[PDB]
Amino acid sequence: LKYTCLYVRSTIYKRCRHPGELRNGQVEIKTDLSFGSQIEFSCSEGFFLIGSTTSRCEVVGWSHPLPQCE
Amino acid sequence: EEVKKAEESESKSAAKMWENMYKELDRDYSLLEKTVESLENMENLDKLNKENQGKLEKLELDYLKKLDHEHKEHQKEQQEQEERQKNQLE
Amino acid sequence: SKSAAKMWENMYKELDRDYSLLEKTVENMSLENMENLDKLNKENQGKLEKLELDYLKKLDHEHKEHQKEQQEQEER
Ligand SMILES: [Ca+2]
Ligand SMILES: [Ca+2]
Ligand SMILES: [Ca+2]
Ligand SMILES: [Ca+2]
Ligand SMILES: [Ca+2]
Repeated sequence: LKYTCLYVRSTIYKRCRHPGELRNGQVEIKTDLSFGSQIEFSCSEGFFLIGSTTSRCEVVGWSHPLPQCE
Repeated sequence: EEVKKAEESESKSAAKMWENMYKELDRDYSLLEKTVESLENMENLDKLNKENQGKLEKLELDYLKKLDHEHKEHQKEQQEQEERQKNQLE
Repeated sequence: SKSAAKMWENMYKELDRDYSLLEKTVENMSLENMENLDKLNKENQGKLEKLELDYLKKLDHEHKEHQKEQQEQEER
């Protein structure tokens, strides 16, 4: 029986690209940058987060883009 | 006392290091994730099978033409020898 | 910062390990495709020889048939 990857793999988890750097903010990596993992966003003191607070590596790419602080 | 300032300075530069070489390898890893898929090999084996079968078909047809050509000349040579014994006038 | 440096080190070491796994996966796949193409051409060349063998054996059989044909015509 010959199976196929649903994930990426000659007879593992897919990986999302680097999320970038959130200016006047912080990007928290909970686990890794692979498929299924999620990241969290926070802004600095006196900054409002305009956009999503989290983002997941969905089927691969980031579910939500980079938010903004002011 | 001044050691704590050196540990945080070393940890900060190390954090900016392991993150930076990750960014470089993450870009190169994307090129390796794409070259994995597969279709180039399935198309290579399928393309060679077509050219190889075109060789087996062109050669068999050429041999079948020569075999049919030999039989044609034999049937004509025997008919010529028959018309010669009939003329051989006594 | 110490926890940030250990996370990016552990994430690179996994990125480095998975890269070596993908490199060996493509290297073995590329070698197996070359071996499959070699068996395809080797199995092919065996079929060309079978066509030539049958062509020569049939052509040789036709020469012998024409010999027995004339010998049977001379006796009859
Ligand atoms: Ca960062
Ligand atoms: Ca605020
Ligand atoms: Ca390949
Ligand atoms: Ca030949
Ligand atoms: Ca007979």
